[PDB]
Amino acid sequence: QHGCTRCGKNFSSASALQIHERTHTGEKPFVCNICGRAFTTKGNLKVHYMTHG
Amino acid sequence: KPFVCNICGRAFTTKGNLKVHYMTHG
DNA sequence: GGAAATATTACC
DNA sequence: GGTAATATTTCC
Ligand SMILES: [Zn+2]
Ligand SMILES: [Zn+2]
Ligand SMILES: [Zn+2]
Repeated sequence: QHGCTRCGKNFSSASALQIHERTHTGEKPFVCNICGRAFTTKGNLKVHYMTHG
Repeated sequence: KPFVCNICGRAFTTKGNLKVHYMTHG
């Protein structure tokens, strides 16, 4: 059980909680090199990259 | 994504994800 | 094991 | 169409 202190939600692991806490901090460490859009996750930046083609 | 919902046509990588999803139509 | 990636979902 | 978020699965 890996609960967020700011909201009640729990997460399967500590990294999952880490990823979730970015919804509170606005941390978005994954930045598209083509347009500069920032993402909380590498998976989402990855998907976003296919929109440039 | 070989697993197709015969209600809404969405494809899914595994039959588990399709099974999970088919409940949304109940 | 848990981090990381992936798949999916909820939105609009 | 493409985000934002997370559940599920994959991977060292
Ligand atoms: Zn939270
Ligand atoms: Zn971009
Ligand atoms: Zn369906």
